Amino acid sequence: TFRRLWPTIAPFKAGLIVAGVALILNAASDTFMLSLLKPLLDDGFGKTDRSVLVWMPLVVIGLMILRGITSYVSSYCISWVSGKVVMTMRRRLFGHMMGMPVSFFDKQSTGTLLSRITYDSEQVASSSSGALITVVREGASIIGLFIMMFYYSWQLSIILIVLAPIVSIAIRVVSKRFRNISKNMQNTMGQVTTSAEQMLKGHKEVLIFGGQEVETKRFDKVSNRMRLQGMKMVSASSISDPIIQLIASLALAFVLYAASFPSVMDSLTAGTITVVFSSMIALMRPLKSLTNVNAQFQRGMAACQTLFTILDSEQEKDEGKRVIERATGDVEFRNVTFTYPGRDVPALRNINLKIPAGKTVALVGRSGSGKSTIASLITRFYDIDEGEILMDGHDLREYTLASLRNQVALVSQNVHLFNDTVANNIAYARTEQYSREQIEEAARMAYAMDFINKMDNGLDTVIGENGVLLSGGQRQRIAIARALLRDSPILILDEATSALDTESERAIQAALDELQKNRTSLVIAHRLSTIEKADEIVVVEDGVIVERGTHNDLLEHRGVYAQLHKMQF
Amino acid sequence: TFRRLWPTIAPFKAGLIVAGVALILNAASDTFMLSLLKPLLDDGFGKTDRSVLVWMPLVVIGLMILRGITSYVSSYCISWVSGKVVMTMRRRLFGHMMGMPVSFFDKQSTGTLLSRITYDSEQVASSSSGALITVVREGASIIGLFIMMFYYSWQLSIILIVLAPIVSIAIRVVSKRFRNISKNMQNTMGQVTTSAEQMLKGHKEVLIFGGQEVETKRFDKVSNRMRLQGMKMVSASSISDPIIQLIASLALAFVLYAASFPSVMDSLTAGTITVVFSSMIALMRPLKSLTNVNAQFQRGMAACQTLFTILDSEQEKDEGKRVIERATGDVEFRNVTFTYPGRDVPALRNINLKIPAGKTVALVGRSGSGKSTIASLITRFYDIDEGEILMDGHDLREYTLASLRNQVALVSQNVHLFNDTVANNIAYARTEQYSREQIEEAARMAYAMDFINKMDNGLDTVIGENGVLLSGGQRQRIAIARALLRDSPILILDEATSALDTESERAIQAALDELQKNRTSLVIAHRLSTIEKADEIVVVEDGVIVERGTHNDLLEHRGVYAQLHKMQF
Repeated sequence: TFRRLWPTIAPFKAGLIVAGVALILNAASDTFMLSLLKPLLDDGFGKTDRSVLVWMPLVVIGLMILRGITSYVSSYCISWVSGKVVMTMRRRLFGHMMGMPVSFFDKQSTGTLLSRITYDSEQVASSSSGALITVVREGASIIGLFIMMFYYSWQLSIILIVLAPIVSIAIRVVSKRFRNISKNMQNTMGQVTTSAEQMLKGHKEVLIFGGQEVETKRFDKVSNRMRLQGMKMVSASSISDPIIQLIASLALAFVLYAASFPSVMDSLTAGTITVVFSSMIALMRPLKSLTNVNAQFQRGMAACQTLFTILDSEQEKDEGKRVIERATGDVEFRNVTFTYPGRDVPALRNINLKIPAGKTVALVGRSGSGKSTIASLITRFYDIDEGEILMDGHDLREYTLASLRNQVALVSQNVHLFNDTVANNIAYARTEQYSREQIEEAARMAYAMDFINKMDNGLDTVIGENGVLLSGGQRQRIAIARALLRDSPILILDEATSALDTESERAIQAALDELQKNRTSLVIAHRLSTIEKADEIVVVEDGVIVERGTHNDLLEHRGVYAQLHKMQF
Repeated sequence: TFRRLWPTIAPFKAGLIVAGVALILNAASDTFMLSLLKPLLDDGFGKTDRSVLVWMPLVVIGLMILRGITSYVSSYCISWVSGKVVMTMRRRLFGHMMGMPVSFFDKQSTGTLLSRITYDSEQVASSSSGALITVVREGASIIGLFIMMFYYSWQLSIILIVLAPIVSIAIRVVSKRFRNISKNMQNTMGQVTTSAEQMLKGHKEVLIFGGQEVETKRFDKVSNRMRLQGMKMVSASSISDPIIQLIASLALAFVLYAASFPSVMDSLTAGTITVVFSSMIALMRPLKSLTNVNAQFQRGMAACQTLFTILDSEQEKDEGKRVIERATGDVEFRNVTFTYPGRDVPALRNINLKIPAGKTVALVGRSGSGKSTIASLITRFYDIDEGEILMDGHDLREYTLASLRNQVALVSQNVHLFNDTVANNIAYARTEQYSREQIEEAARMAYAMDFINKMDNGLDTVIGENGVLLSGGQRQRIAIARALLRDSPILILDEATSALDTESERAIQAALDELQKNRTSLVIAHRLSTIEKADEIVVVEDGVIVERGTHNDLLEHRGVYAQLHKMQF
């Protein structure tokens, strides 16, 4: 049907072929165990002979050691298949989501994708394993038991097998029809209960107008209708079982009536009747398990199709082929507008903004909607529809994905730290290029010994996942340390602390150093340090500009800059 | 534990006995059916003689009649017990539900209370029925199958039942310990998958720094770790199975080792071993059902105790016994700043305003003041905390709730009509002394001849519960429906909604003139159309007392009355 899981089992296709011995043997041992009962009937207890009985219990012990070893190794084999194939699937999808655009796990909706990977992937694995072991073991069981039945009495065989479908269809249709009879009037029972609900929910009017006796009488009547409904519920539910069991018993009656009614029949050992009846008693469980194998297979395959439509989605397409060394050109935001999923409003209206190199330009806003997307989206995450971000004679899309992300670093209160040494966390990706000496120099500039480097280790200690939980401001500090190590050309910072400025007031922007004098940067306005340190503030609120003058010129009069100043004190 | 069901079972206690007498036979049917095996094998074809093989199918049918008929009868009897005991439980709980205070509906329980009285009633019924079948059918099927030893095993199968508890304790302890072994690594599985959580939640950061390949390597290692963890996971459950199968195999081996001594085996023939083994096969299901009977006994019966809490929850108590035929007196409020139970919200006004009977007055409010709650204090749906509301020289609590029920009326958009005809709907309970003549003269100045009350079954048109869907504005009022028959002195006019109903808005003012000739009644002015026909404009609004103002003093300046005019219009 959907055989895309067949290539990925190719490197491990030999698992099932190796398991084949176990797949046949699991059922072969039980079938043979049932076969050995015939000697226990006649060759054993049926006569004074007990030569077989000398060792038969040793045979059943030994054959189930074979059964247990086959079960253990079959489980080990499907484990080796399942863990390896889900490992490869995880490898592929991990590389895919890091290749995916702004979508389900980026800005669209919750991060329940890991729930999908952690639950439904192993659900698919367990489903495939259960389906394979079930189909193979039960097929072997049916074939072995049919072999035994033919080998013992072919006439009794065929008469029992032709008896089987009649009872099967009888029980199936009577169960279905009586279930329908139950439901089509269970709905009426639900209707009566929901009618009683309104009587209950009308407690106000009865409590004021006064209807205790009459309302109780009404409920008594409706409850009596419910009582008759319950009577008929139990009658319908309890009349299916007697008919079902009646047909089940009549199967035994039919086979025994056919048994020995001709003189030629019952020419058998006369003990084999017991073992074939025991085989019928035994096979019911595997038969009931054999009904839902195709539905389970296709449900698991539907889950796999969910994981596969997660797979083979379009990745970050970037056809630009302008390799980047260092972009000193200006960043232009001229009447640009990108797209935001789930928002019919245009994500960014016409905006005019230029940030020459070495100029500290600070943007200000109040609502916040649009504040992040103006400066945090110069990395070309969201698709820009019309307008151009000029980058040294080339647009944003014309530059290949290289340097930092394309050209720019970022810092915010959401910087998720990885479990590699914090030194390599700040030398992430480009670990080989930068030595450890310049890494500890970057830490020297970070100037945070009391938090990160105080002989917890030299520098090799890591902030463990949900472990140490070092401070958010401090993780911002080592993030900008990472940025200065990688020599960030342009920098984005959110400044979402609004809390105690314990030593971060010194290193509010990379210790107020070459990252500010050179390497122009944007600041989201939350602190007056950013306000007083600005070259030409572009006032932006709700995706539009209201002022574009010099901050100090806007400070003399009110305008709009002074208003946002008023509240931001 | 809680023997409160037994008093109600007492008027139908014979039902359970007549169910059990049938279920004992039903259980014994299977035991006797198994007992027929010894005649079948050795007395029958084992000796190679006709014997009574022509009877055994007929015996099967003749015992399954006593299976099926008694199954149906026992089901009918337990249904008789259940459908009556639940009926009286629902009657009693309804009696002690609408008769207890109103705060339970208000935020203490949502609409799921139907499931508290509907679905849990069936839950207690189903659990009682389950306990009855599982103590009588199982519990007498067990004794029926247990007596096979006395009929057969004088010395032959006592070793089997001595062996059984060893099997039970061994399989239980090994299963529990291996369950613990399997479960004490799910924490590590969660640890590694949460590390993966952090990894893919850092997709923003790694996309800034483009380290997708080194991240993929990190995930390669962690994914291999959890792959080995899954290997050990499934290995634990795999190696659980042969250990528990070993106990059954050694049980069979021990049985046959005991059978290796002919000095006891001289007197079994051949089929008795078969019937003993069949009894073992039939013994698996009833014990597995018997394990959970003590839990199932207190599964829903604990829920029955939960319902008993509502049953014995106190009703609205009113020790006052002051009755009144027609309360032509003032209702005087004094410093009532009550807070309704369940939440300490900002309170209402320190009310000191008196409404006199024979001196009409209308109340105007604004912005969810809880002024509707003030109306409840005329009806005492809610409790009064401080202050006092007095009625004709007597306090609120001094009167019987029936008396104020008769005196006070209410008008609102939300009135839960009932499953009856409209004529008795307007005569909800007090209909015996009010015949159809006083229905139709009320209809005469109802002026609702056909607006929504069109002649379908005459003026006493049959009202369908939740199906008629009539307009709430003209569903309930003194002439439109009721309170004219009771000639209610005090009445509420909610005036919640203001739609463009045709002439029904005029009909509201018509009913206003037909009412306010006498029977002074305040209103809640969602719209300010009724304040024109108001002798005094009491201007208290919001959560505090503002003043007791008249029509003229507040009109000259902004104040509140003219303000509420400005915002509304």
